[PDB]
Amino acid sequence: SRMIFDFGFHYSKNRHVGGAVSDVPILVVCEEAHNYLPRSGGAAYDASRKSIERIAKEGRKY
Amino acid sequence: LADPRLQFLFYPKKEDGEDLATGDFADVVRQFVGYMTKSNVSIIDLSGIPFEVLSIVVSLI
Repeated sequence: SRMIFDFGFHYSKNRHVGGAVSDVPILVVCEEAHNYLPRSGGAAYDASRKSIERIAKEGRKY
Repeated sequence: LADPRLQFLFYPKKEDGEDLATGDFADVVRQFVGYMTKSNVSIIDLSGIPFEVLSIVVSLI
């Protein structure tokens, strides 16, 4: 999740030049989610549950 | 310094076509106003310009 997010974050700047958006969109397919994205589980399922929430708010911008 | 777009910033020149001095402040302000007893408007276009200096400009003004 992070090795991708950061890639797009960095790449955006050059292209994004005041009146356009990136030309390299990216889609992520999260299958069978409730395993590693529960409502309430142990700390084990925290890492994957945070790098994701990031994208859920500020990925559209990149 | 090479970037043309960023000239009004780096090499601002007046009607004379020469750099401004410390005494040219007041005129810089009127640039956004006009004068006191005359309804006026000021508009500012920003198309070819990136998003890293936008905020700087805005804060300054």
